[PDB]
Amino acid sequence: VSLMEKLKWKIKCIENKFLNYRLTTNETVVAETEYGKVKGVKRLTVYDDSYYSFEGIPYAQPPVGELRFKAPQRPTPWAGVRDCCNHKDKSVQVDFITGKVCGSEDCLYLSVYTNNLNPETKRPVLVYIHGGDFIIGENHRDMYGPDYFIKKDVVLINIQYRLGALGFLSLNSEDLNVPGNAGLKDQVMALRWIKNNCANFGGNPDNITVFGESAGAASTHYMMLTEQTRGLFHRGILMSGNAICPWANTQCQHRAFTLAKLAGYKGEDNDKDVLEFLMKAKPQDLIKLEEKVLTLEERTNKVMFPFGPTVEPYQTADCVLPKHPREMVKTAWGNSIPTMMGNTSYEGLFFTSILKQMPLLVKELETCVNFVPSELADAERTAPETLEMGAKIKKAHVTGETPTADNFMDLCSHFYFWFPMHRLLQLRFNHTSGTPVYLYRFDFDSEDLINPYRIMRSGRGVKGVSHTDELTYFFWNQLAKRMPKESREYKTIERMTGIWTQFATTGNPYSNEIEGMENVSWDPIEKSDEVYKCLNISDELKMIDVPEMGKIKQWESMFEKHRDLF
Ligand SMILES: *[B]([O])([O])C1=[C]C(OC2=[C][C]=[C][C]=[C]2)=[C]C(Br)=[C]1
Repeated sequence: VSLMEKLKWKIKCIENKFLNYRLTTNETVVAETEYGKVKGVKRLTVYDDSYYSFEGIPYAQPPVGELRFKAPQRPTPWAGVRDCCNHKDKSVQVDFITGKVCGSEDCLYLSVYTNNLNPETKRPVLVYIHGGDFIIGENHRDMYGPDYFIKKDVVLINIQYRLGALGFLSLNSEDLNVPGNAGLKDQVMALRWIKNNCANFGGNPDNITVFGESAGAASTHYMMLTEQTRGLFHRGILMSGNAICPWANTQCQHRAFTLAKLAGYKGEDNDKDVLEFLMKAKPQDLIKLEEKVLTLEERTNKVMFPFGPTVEPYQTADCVLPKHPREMVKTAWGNSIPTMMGNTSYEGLFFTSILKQMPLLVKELETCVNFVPSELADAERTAPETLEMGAKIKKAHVTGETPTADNFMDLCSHFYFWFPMHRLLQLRFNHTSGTPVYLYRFDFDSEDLINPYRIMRSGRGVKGVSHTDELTYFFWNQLAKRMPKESREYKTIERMTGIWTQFATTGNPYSNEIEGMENVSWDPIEKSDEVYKCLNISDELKMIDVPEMGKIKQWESMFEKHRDLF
């Protein structure tokens, strides 16, 4: 971080501030929810479009007090009208910009947007789950503005959910009712709310699409895997992630003690005692100490968060993940809804700033043993079999005698995204209804329009399409500008929100009404397919064999002697 980027992020927080009231109209409106009436307000986009905005709709009790670390509870209804013209606070988290803890425990809200409260027809409902490694993110319009999607005749709903330890503490003791995955349970409860209330905003509750990017894609997939949500929605879109990514699940039941100890707990390792301590701690303290929880061994083995989705140690009424994600795929109801999956063309560029701070990471590619799937690798990663498996990875990404920064980030594309996509596609094909899955490859590179995560990746002036680079063409953010209607950037916004709304409506992403898609023939992946085909989205829209396929089969060959684990 810079002093520089702490300062003008705050003045474009000042410009957000002013422009949010400027682009507001004095036209307010009331809507029906099964919990009572809510009061929204009409807003304008910098494209002179307009939409109704309902923010701060609670779908659960504020998870404070004795409700902390607990499954979400249905909220208390209200007579009169609830104010929904201003956003609530985000989940407690460390500001990636300022390094300071922000947000509140009082964060279980969703936001509803639509350009027409009274449409003539029941509209497709799109529900977005933000990423942020399960430790940051929000549904504020400074990061996730609905301004592009409201050009289309859909209803868009952005949800929040508990993050970090507050969302994902897990204790083994049945007595304590902290089994884990509270934040996933937040998502469940918000989905249920959406099914039972979207009609009152003009949305068709029989045509609901859930989508998310990163941890948000892992989350979307989890919502497709769990029994808790069966039939609640009808399409799913997984943007750069899924539930069987190695990073998307962790056994964290031992780390609550560690967190307590970091926070000053005195006493023995006892779940009851640890929980009581954690229950009284200041929220901002737990969240800031979270970054010290992972051990050296865990960081080496590529654990990406201390507290995240987990296999719950016992079942409860609200249990979301009763088994390993791979096992859940076997009977997943979401296996049988139309699905779109995709990745950017240089995902791993995202890890630039991490790489910059920890340059020695590039030496991991000397043997690549640390990137071998942990289920295949030995503990110390010194076994000859592990060296052999690492050599397969090395041959896939190391271009010279010595690995470089870019070899590292190319490998990261596969470890984190492409290889888990391939494993999911294949696992799902062995247990699916035969409903279609479509692949996209987002390959549109621009420096003229960006989003705040570009700063995170320290990609202020790099070349390639990094993880999260596509969000820019879906959502308004406080760094966005009005772009010329003729610009390559404006044309991509229309294409992206176009394909996403087309898929949401029909379960098929192709429309000849989309500019650049005339010669496109977008078929889904078949079980018999040996090479994946994808819509490559660049300045042109082109159906191509996935370029990453060779490297994908190379990773797959690590499982030659262990096919049962693939
Ligand atoms: B996605 O936004 O959920 C996402 C984010 C990150 O961010 C991290 C985490 C740890 C170290 C560096 C960057 C990683 C992944 Br994979 C996915």
